[PDB]
Amino acid sequence: ETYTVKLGSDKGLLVFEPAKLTIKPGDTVEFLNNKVPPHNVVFDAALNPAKSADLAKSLSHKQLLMSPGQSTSTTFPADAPAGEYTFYCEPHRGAGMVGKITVAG
Ligand SMILES: [Cu+2]
Repeated sequence: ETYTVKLGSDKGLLVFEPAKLTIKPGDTVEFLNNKVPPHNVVFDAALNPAKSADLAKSLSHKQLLMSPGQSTSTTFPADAPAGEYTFYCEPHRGAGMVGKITVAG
């Protein structure tokens, strides 16, 4: 169900809460900006079950999470080869802004 993955945690912490998410075969996920902007999430160009790009960046979304309290509940299809995908926050590298969804059942 649209579970919320916030981009940062308490007063400072700039991580993915949660980070490793096993959802359903075609569930809904929520992306909320918590700290230091802006956050765009691109998917597994390199790390996905059927090593493709085409679809990977057709799942990942770029909505420049920049305003303090920006939550975008989004949904996936029911095929998404039921594996551990990987979404990273474009301008925030080093500072662990990366997450994984398992579209399994
Ligand atoms: Cu970020």
